[PDB]
Amino acid sequence: MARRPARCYRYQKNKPYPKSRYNRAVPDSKIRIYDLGKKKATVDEFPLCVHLVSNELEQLSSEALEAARICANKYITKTVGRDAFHLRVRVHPFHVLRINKMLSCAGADRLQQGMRGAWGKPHGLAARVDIGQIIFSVRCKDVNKPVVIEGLRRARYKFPGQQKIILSKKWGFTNLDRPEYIKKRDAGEIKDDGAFVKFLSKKGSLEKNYNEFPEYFQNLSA
Amino acid sequence: AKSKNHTAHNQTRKAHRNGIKKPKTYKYPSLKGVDPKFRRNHKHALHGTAKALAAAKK
Amino acid sequence: DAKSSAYSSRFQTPFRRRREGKTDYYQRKRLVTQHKAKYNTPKYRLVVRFTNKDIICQIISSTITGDVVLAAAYSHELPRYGITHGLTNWAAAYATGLLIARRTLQKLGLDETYKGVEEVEGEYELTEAVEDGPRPFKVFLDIGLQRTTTGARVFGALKGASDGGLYVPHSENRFPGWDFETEEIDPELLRSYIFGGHVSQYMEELADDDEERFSELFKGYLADDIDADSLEDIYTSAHEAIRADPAFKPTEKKFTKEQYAAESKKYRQTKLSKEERAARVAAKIAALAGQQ
Amino acid sequence: QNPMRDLKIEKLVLNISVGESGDRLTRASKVLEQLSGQTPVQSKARYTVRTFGIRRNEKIAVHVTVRGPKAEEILERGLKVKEYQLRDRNFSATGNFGFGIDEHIDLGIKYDPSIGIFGMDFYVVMNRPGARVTRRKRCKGTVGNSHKTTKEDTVSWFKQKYDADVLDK
Amino acid sequence: GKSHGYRSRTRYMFQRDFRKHGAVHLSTYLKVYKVGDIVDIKANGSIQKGMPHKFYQGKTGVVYNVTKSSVGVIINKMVGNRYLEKRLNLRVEHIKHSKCRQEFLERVKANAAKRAEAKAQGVAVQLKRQPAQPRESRIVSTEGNVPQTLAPVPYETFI
RNA sequence: GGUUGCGGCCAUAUCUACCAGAAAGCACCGUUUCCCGUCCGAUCAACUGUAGUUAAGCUGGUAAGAGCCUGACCGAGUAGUGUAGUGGGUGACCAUACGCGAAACUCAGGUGCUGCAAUCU
RNA sequence: GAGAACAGAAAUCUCCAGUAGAACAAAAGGGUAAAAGCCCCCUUGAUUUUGAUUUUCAGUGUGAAUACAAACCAUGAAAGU
RNA sequence: AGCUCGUAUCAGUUUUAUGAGGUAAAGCGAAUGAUUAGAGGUUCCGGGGUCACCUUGACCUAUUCUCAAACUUUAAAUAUGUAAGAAGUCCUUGUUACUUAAUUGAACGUGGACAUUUGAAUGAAGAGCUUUUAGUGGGCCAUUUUUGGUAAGCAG
Repeated sequence: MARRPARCYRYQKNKPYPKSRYNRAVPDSKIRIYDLGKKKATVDEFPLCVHLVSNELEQLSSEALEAARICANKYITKTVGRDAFHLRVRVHPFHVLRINKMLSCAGADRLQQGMRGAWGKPHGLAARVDIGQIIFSVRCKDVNKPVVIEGLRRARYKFPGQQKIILSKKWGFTNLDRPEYIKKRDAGEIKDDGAFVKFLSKKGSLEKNYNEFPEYFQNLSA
Repeated sequence: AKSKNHTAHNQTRKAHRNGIKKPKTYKYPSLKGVDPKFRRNHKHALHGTAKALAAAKK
Repeated sequence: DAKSSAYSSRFQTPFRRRREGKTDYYQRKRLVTQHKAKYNTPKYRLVVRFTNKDIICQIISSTITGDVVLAAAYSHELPRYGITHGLTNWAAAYATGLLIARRTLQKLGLDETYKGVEEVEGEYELTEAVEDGPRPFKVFLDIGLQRTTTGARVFGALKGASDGGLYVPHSENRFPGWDFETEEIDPELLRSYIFGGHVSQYMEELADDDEERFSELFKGYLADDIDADSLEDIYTSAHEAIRADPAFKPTEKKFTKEQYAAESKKYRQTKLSKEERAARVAAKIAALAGQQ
Repeated sequence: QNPMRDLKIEKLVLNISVGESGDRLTRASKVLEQLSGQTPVQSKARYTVRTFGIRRNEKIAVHVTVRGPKAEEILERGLKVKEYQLRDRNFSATGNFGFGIDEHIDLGIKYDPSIGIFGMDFYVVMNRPGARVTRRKRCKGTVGNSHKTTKEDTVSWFKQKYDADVLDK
Repeated sequence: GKSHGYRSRTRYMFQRDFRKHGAVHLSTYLKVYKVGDIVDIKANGSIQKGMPHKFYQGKTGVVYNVTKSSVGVIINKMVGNRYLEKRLNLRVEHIKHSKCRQEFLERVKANAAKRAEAKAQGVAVQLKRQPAQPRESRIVSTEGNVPQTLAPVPYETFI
């Protein structure tokens, strides 16, 4: 069946309707890959973190996420190559949209009842987002900033409503600001975990803390 | 044809026109459903109480 | 092993006494619940249990802040009444049942009434209510976690409390000498066990069979040079002594309370303060980072 | 080190898993009966498997346990055909250990008529005095780290007795 | 057919509190409930016999009857145009003393003590409660507590 | 002050590793004639506290311990929300005025208290 | 999880961890750990006279249930149920 | 139509205190259900390659991202129950064929003390009660919450 215009499913009218044992016969989401670029690069390789943040409260269709991801990958990759960045599509398609299947044939008013038993069948998936929530999060070296912001500006054209390009003060995908993450990394309580980092807490068994972060204790002692 | 099902509209105003009224509790409420074992003790007890008080007052 | 934080976060601990296993809270619920139309009448419990080299029998009442005791008895008071060895046996259980029963009846002022039975014949007999007078003091047996079996030491104390003028509601099904081909207790078997029959016959049996077991075991008896047949006499004497003056003369408390508290403190450990904890963890981190 | 912190043989369980029920089952029961001096118990099938000729609750096993001098002597007798040695395997992580012999009826006693053949599993429950702390009713505590029994403890003890060695392979 | 059963819409009403499942503690049986005490209704999921209806959860009323293992509670129920004396026969697990009696009773005792002292010395001890009266004039001084300005801060995205 | 018995609150008590426990107590522990129960005196039942032990249990202490509890001008008066507007915006929603006001988080603290009775270098 | 001849993924047995991730006739929900789960013993209270009360509600009925009383019982050592 | 009384046993109200709830929110380095990405670690329950030989198929541990009407530790606002006295408290002793081991308690009381306020605020327009009977039992809309629907001057 022909896909409905998203102007029908723009807003968060209905309650969340996720794939569960009550919502059984549902198709699969179009978007499947959520981390793109050099996704295994360590944290310090990509200091800069940019966000494409929605400024309103609507439903982003799963396939719209997928297509915007396609175009955002395309521009950034052909501008600064395969592995100068790592993008993460934060929102996820858990809301299952409903369509009331109908017949529009010759004289379908006979074989169809209209609104009697008008509970709609699953039509697809869409991702619920509120005001201020991040849709796209790209990390890269600082010099890549024009490239990543122009790629995000191209990704914004696939989303209904208004989104904004916010250059986060954080260091990469971390939860720390740049100048004080610099202090933390120099102090050495940061251990890579393939893509992200492990933080040394002031609380914990000191033997385990010694196993994971000898460098912090050596840096303090020296 | 299709007749509407339920509606609470205007029902609270209907309830508050003559006003929702307390049941006006009384001294010595009804000894209904209280423990019968206690009831018939209370019976003999009040019989004796009235006897003693009236006999004392002569 | 290696319990997850989620499990240790959602772990619902049982009540402390059930955590340590001492109290069965299911049966305690119905032991302490009262007919609500008996508002402030306590449900007195005759709690009799057994820790090795001791017996612990007492009368307890249930209050909101805790259980307050009316009168208590233990094994080490029996030597005053003469029973020197076997201060945890079945006859000792019956004897301390007499002791605690007469003790609590004395406490609440029911000496002359509810004398119980002097020449106990092992016959199941609840203390009958006195004609035109108060009913006998009714207490409810609480065995605790220990299993009920026919001819148990707990039910020896049951019979002791019943015969000490203290009405306990019970049945004879689990007294020793209960047959199943017939519904009748053996009064002779019960009365003989009361004076140590199950102990005296094993005295004479070991004496006939050998000497090594009869000496290694019951060596404390060998100190007193008492044979089997004197056990019944000493138990009758102890029963009469119990019936005479159940006044509960307490201990002397030599090396008294201040010495007890201070001496326990002098060896008792203490919890190190926060400053000590911080300084020791500083020393630990410095030692572990000392170019290790 | 300590007079009673050393291991001990609480119970030795002997298991004969019979394919079906009937006269053969009774034969296993009788032979293990005179072996242990006590009547074993029947282990009813837990669930039907549909490939073993076995339906649930069909009496497919015969096991008994022995504790004390009987257990000690019968362990000696079991090892007298096991060559007083075992392997690095067969030792459980909890301390217990086992081994399955293929025949006893003519191995240790006279092969009477009307008994057939039978092989049995020995499984020694091996621990230290004081484990009543976890099995008693009142104050059902739990044993501590030190009092626990490990395979290295058990292998040291099994070297100390039976003139035994480990890893026969 | 729509369901309006006895325990309808009670998925969460009788949830035993978190880490509070199992047998309930024994003070709830060891309390005393004399006739005339006003108690509230906190139903207990574990005990099944004597459960109230979901409507009475949280209500409060006087005890008109005391029974072998239960009490009789009078609740006012608003139905139609007027209340009704709903009489419940509740196992003593689902009830507990309402502390409004306790505070009122101790205020009555304190007020009687105030009346007695006024009966001796110092009349007009202000028996009634007084609401939070407006704060009377005061001097606020400035040693070490110099008035430091607070300026509205610029908007920072922090995203 | 420790221990036992009965408990109240029901983790500030739980859990994981390590250690200590003077005296008493407790426990393990010793043995099966009877009571009692099983296949097994292992549990339970009987007897001795007689052979010994703190090994374990129990108690307690340690852990930049997980957890649990408390508090914070910590997040945050944020989210949310009652009421009001001929307020904004096309709308989704939002700003305000008068109110109420969290949770996650960050940190600091703490790790049983207690009742009755008995008993102990 | 670790183990034990045949016997392997699953046959039986042993130990350990196991806040319940199982079971309770049947849907779903709730509830339950020395039990409301599994096994064993005994029974019929799945009995009578009714009356009162809660839910549906008109505070009618039917249905369901709760709490008693007067009996007689079952069980338990008993409280109790 | 009244009747019984004459400022109250009151209130679409509030404060104090006291509950109760499981929505909004928040939460998944918390349970169940989802989920994206990796990092570190396995028995001869298969290495697929030299019979214990780096050798890939899992599972766990610390993480990271986004969620939930039929998920939740936690948890508002609003709405909601109750109480704020003379129908109460306190003292003493009287009945009981109930209860108690009891001359114990429970209930109902006898006698005695309870003005500055007889015990929070505000108002009370009179308060309470009975009988009787009409019409009505087709609804509609607006702000806010919200179900189905693409949406509706749509339906609920």
